[PDB]
Amino acid sequence: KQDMPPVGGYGPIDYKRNLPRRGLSGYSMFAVGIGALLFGYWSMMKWNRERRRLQIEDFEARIALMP
Amino acid sequence: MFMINILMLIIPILLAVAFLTLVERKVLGYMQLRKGPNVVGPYGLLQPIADAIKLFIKEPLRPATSSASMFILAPIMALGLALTMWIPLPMPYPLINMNLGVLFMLAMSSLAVYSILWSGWASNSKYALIGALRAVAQTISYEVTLAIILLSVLLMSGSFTLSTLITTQEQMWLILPAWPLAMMWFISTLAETNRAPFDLTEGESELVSGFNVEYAAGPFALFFMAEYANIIMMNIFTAILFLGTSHNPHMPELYTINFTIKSLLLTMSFLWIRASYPRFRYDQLMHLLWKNFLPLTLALCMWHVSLPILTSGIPPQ
Ligand SMILES: CCCCCCCCCCCCCCCCCC(=O)OC[C@H](COP(=O)(O)OCCN)OC(=O)CCCCCCCCCCCCCCCCC
Ligand SMILES: CCCCCCCCCCCCCCCCCC(=O)OC[C@H](COP(=O)(O)OCCN)OC(=O)CCCCCCCCCCCCCCCCC
Repeated sequence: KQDMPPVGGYGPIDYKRNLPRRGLSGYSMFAVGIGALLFGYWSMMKWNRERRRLQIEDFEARIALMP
Repeated sequence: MFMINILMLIIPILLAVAFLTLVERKVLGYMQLRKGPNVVGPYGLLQPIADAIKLFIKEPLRPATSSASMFILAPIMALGLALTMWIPLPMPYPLINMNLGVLFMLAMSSLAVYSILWSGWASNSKYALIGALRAVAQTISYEVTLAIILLSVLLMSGSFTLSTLITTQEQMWLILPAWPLAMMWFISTLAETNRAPFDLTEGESELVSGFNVEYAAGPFALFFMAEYANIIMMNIFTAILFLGTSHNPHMPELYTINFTIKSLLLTMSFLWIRASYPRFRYDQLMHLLWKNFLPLTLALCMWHVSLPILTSGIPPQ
């Protein structure tokens, strides 16, 4: 008279299938990308242009000597 | 004391390829929910000094049907260019100040495939005869995916030296203005240096890796050794090019501290890719170079030609 099945206490667990979490898609991407990339080239032309100014100063000390 | 500097660079890096083989599996182990080398270390840390001596005791046979002067010449050229490439590389001061050394990397990365063409031929038959011929074929095609987008940042750097490659990045961390090129920079070195998703060189279920398949643990001990010396060298080359650190002349000590921490992080990715993704089935490997990788690389090439002109932002040299 000592046998298994309980009178109660059950679930069940699902048979389902779901993890579609979105996700920042669909014109949200391709907009943060271009907005990041244009910040890069804007951070250029303030350094590459400025290094071009110090470049001429480096040639300047050459030319003021050599006679 | 120049000669004491060279030996101060070859010897402390053979530990870092021997203490990567141990971190090859501890990192790959906790992804599987299991501990590292548990019993011999105590923590593992003494594993590779025991795992090195066994190879040089175990009998180094040569195959009877093999050639002679080719089979024992490719491991000479294996460790030669795997260690010669570490020379012109600033941290913060390089050992050698080459005028143009970025090109010298491709002058060193080109000849490595000329040993695989030897060893696949030099020993024996079909599991490395044809099975290594189609390993030279993948490594040649990923230079034109490589050499173009290596040039595509030099239009913005200014010249060919590497001291300017740290000067131009004092305020930028240059992965941002070129992040499409930075993607295909990664996958190239992921497939050229013969690693886990694009594999057929080493060999999973391909040529049952028929490029080693024959070396007993005498000459085999370098092949693995030498090879692991490339993978921490494209990582030390990516992090001096895109993700450049800051140099201070009064404090060179704080350069390297903030530097070796970064090349280690990218080196983790070559381990962290292998525990996710399956192979590529040799067609689809090369089907995505021409058809898919290559026409974008010309597209950004024409983009990076005109954009320094139509910004009036010419880099000075
Ligand atoms: C199996 C064992 C038997 C084989 C043993 C021999 C194997 C040797 C294989 C080594 C192959 C490496 C060859 C690489 C050549 C490239 C060297 C180079 O270009 O160095 C860069 C530098 C350029 O000059 P620059 O940058 O302007 O200098 C600064 C000036 N302000 O140039 C310089 O700094 C100086 C240039 C002159 C230096 C001497 C010439 C260099 C080459 C000497 C070795 C000859 C090559 C041997 C054949 C190679 C075979 C693979
Ligand atoms: C107008 C202003 C200017 C506009 C600028 C706009 C900028 C846009 C930039 C776009 C260019 C950069 C993107 C590079 C292209 C991606 C490469 C590619 O095309 O892969 C295509 C590949 C082909 O397969 P598919 O077409 O999907 O067909 C099978 C479907 N059943 O399908 C694939 O997806 C393959 C995926 C890669 C294959 C290797 C995967 C192995 C693991 C690599 C992980 C790498 C992770 C990141 C790398 C490190 C990053 C730091």
